[PDB]
Amino acid sequence: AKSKNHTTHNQSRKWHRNGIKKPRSQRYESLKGVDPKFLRNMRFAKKHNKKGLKKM
Amino acid sequence: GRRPARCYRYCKNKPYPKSRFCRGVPDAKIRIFDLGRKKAKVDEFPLCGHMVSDEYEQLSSEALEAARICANKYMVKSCGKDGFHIRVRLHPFHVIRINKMLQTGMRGAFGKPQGTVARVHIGQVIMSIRTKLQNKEHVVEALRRAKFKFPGRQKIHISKKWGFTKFNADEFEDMVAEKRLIPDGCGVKYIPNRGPLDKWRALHS
Amino acid sequence: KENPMRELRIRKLCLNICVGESGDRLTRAAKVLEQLTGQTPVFSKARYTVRSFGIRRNEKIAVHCTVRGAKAEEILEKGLKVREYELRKNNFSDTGNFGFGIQEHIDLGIKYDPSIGIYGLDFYVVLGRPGFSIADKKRRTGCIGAKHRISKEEAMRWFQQKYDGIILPG
Amino acid sequence: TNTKGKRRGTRYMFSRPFRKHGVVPLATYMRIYKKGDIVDIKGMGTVQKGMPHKCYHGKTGRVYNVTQHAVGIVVNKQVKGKILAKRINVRIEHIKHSKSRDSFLKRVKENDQKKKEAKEKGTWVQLKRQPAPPREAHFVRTNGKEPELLEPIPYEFMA
Amino acid sequence: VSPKVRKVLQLLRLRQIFNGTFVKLNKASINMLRIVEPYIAWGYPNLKSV
Amino acid sequence: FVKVVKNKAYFKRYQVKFRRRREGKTDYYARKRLVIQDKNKYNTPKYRMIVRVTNRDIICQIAYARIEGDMIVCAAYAHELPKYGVKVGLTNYAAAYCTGLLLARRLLNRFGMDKIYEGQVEVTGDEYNVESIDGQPGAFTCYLDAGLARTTTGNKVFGALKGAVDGGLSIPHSTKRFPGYDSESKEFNAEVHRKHIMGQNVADYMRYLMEEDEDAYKKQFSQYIKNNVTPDMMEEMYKKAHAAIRENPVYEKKPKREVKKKRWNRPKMSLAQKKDRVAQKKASFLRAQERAA
RNA sequence: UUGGGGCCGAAACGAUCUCAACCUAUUCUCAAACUUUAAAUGGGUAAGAAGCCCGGCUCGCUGGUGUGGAGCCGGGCGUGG
RNA sequence: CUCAGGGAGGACAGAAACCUCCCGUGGAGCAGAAGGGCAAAAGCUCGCUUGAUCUUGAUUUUCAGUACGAAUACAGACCGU
RNA sequence: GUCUACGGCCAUACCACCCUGAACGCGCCCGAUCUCGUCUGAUCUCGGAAGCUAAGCAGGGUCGGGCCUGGUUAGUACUUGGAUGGGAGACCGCCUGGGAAUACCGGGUGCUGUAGGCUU
Ligand SMILES: [Mg+2]
Ligand SMILES: [Mg+2]
Ligand SMILES: [Mg+2]
Ligand SMILES: [Mg+2]
Ligand SMILES: [Mg+2]
Ligand SMILES: [Mg+2]
Ligand SMILES: [Mg+2]
Ligand SMILES: [Mg+2]
Ligand SMILES: [Mg+2]
Repeated sequence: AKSKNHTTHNQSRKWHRNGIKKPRSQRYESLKGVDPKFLRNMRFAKKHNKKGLKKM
Repeated sequence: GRRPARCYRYCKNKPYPKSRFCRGVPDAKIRIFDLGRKKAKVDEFPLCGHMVSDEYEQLSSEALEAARICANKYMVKSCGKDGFHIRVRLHPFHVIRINKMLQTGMRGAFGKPQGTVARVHIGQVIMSIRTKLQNKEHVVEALRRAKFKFPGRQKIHISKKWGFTKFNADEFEDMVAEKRLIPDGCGVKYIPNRGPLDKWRALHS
Repeated sequence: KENPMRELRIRKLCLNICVGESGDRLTRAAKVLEQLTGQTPVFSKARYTVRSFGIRRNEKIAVHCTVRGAKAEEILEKGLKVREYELRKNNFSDTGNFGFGIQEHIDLGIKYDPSIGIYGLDFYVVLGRPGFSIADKKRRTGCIGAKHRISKEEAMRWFQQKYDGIILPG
Repeated sequence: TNTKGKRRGTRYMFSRPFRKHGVVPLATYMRIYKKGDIVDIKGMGTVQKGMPHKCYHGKTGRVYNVTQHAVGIVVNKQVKGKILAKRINVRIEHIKHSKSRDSFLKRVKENDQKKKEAKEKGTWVQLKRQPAPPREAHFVRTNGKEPELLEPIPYEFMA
Repeated sequence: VSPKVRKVLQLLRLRQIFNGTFVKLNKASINMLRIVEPYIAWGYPNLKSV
Repeated sequence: FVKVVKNKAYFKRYQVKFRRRREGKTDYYARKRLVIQDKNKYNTPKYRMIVRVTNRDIICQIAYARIEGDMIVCAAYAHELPKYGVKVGLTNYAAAYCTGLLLARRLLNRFGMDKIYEGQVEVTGDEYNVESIDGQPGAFTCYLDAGLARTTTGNKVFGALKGAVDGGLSIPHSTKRFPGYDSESKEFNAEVHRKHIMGQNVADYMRYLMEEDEDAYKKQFSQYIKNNVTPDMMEEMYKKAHAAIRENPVYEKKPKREVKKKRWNRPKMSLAQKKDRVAQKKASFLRAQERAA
């Protein structure tokens, strides 16, 4: 009772029925995975952007 | 004792040489490759005749030895034992495999080594006979007799080169006399104009 | 007139006694070189074990020393006084270096102490020129060139000229 | 079946070029990568830390994070029905500035200069890249000699 | 029909046999007509043909 | 015979090293760590003080590296010291200290930072590290490039470092490779270091050779007695040298003059000359055979 | 440079043939688990307004240096490249 | 500091113990199977050591884009050199 | 023209031998009291300046080896797509596009960044 082991014969035709789509390109990608020290300092800059509003 | 040559005729598998992976190969049937008056100078055997394969197939070492024995034994009778030089220009490097049926069937059916064949392309020279210009028809007849020991179809071609060299016979004597070629036993050495001049002085002195 | 930067001098003199065993034999043989030269010698160990010679891997086998300066001149003169200022044509190497071997160290002039006994040793003379430090200084290491090299024929001439020795053929 | 090893089949892929072994040059160290830069990935076997995987060799992505010795790159990866945006941390020796965007930037500055120009002159200059057109009608001068007659050569059995 | 060739035959709007279309010629067009070469018969039309 | 190693196949597979490694001048293993900057510092210059002691000169530079080659921002040499007062012994520890002090004060004069971070004016030999005063521009930070000099206790590459950190630059170091450090007890004595800063070890040698033998004294110190430098006045000579260096460290370039443009070496031989030379050699060789045969 | 047979030398790196290992230029034939080279087909990115461009503000990050980097605002460029 | 190997020398010492000079692109070594990588080193010998320690998250590999294992960049500490 | 310190690309820069080097430099060189390290001041470190370009180094040469770059090899080998093409097969020819590598034969033999000198 030997069976077929592996093939990818119909797979490339199955992939293109709904299409092979690139990931959804959006502006303002997330800062998740950015290093914590620079990410921590950027939050401090955003926290005090309102300080020099009347000079701006 | 062994299988007929129609089994291992076509170049089907990848080349499978004697190496550190394929061990246990029996010795090749042909071990002497060139013979006759092989200790002869260049300028005395100017005529060269080739047996040239017209097919892409495998030639067994047993067939190579059986062909060179027949070519030797005709050329000795025809032109004497010291009037020729036969060189087989095919070495058996492919190893064919045997799967013995003693009953496991096809389970683990990878063959142990059986023998050695030579992978031969179209237009590739099988054997080459050099001799004097008077023994042309004897070379043609000797190669025609040796064609019957090979599978497939072969052609006979009298080369335009001078003996076992790569230089044309019409210009060979002039190129030797201009000292651009130096005799070096069986073949010649080509002298270019690219070395130091101290070898040119030793050449022309 | 020859350039005095090309003057052929003695760079170093290398001495060893190869004893072949360990123990107090090495201590006595090292004491010979220590009282002979005035500096402590250094023990040389075996590279690997061979069973036919009795030696083992990393076992101390020989005792060697290197003498430089004006001390090497007088030690070499004591050696050639034993050798009667003669050498063979085969004692000079291709690089311009020459050595010999002496069979009884007492013949140097060193006194016999009954606890130590008799050893032989061999001397090697490394000649040089002013400028040979190029090949082993750290900062800008370079080759020595071809005209500045010492040869066998030039080392024999130096030995025959300065030490007034003779080269017998063999 | 094959093994699932990390460096399987990378024998020639991660090998150094011929007579280019030894000490890694320092210009690949002292060049600057910022966020948004387009970077192609080429694995080098001399350094072993921060090596990209073999499926990212020859790919191109964009830097999103910069660290002391490495940059993070968003690379597109073809996985079995779809393309994913992968975020990989690659050390700086495996990293090279891609020159694909450089021609586009040199064309952007050329287009902006050529749009500032010919606005006061009132003419209209072509800014699109047209494809290779059919060649224009021209005269070929056979001045003097007639064209050489070519014929097929006979066969020579040089085998 | 091969998939690469199907895509070019759809970008040329030739979705049915014996369909015809006018295509202007450049390098980007010749390199697509080379891909769909065994499946089409193209040429240079006359003014009366247009 | 024996098989020749350097055959054609040896030179076909031969990969040369770097040119500076072949000349031996550069340790690229130390250069990769001394020079490169963290990538999240984003083209901030990473400075280094190069101190190189030749046979007759001491060279002190400060460099930061770009792609095209590193940029020297300030350089001080030991042959500028006869201007400031010391003329003999330009390659010892005190001259290294004066070269480092020149480099430090000359860099601070370029950046306009003379008044802030004066440094240790009255030298002691202690561990001195400059501190950045808040509300002011920060202290200059660079790192020592010792090169291939063996960094043992008492090196002139560390004497130039001591001169720089007393001039006012912030170079991180420990006082272990300064002379005066006793490796037997792991304790640094600053007074022995101050003797080498003021060159009193040379003074003891001159007094020693003067009491031993005047011939060896004249052999070892010929330019000292020529330029009238004595062990009692070397202390005040080096103090006046330090004072003159800190008074005016700005370097004026020697004016370049017009030159007649003479070629001293030989130009490269052209192709036709090389082709004619070998033809003349062959024509001479055949003629010498037909004239002697 | 040592040998396997010698041989005229009692013998000497001597005469002097020799054959094999060795060396040097050549030559015949090969490699899925060799390679200096090296395609065709192929695999990634880019071909703009989420872009360029200037001015100002913030930072506890980074620094010789209102250095560098990042984030914010305010405008100007539409031949939609 | 430079290895493998080779050449020429030196009392016993010879095929092979030890010393010295020269050539040496890696023909060595890096625990193991193989491949890649490596020469003022990643090899050899020394000196000092315990970053084989504590703690969040993120990422890659297998992959369903789940785990485990292994791995990569950081960040917060205390350290070694 | 050229050198020194630090480099970038890492042989058009390497290797072998020969010739020439004015000035500054780089070196060889002379020593071991101090710093430091060894069997040995040979190396390393330190203090020097009598002698010398001998060597290192720089420039140049060799029908030089190598390396780099071209031609030939050759539209050859190979290859995308096509045919109810041939052949008993092995394989081969044609259409449509792309297109190598030896041997062999020529040319070349480091460019350059910052700082500081000499040639005043
Ligand atoms: Mg199934
Ligand atoms: Mg098969
Ligand atoms: Mg170091
Ligand atoms: Mg190290
Ligand atoms: Mg000395
Ligand atoms: Mg010189
Ligand atoms: Mg000379
Ligand atoms: Mg040449
Ligand atoms: Mg320059």
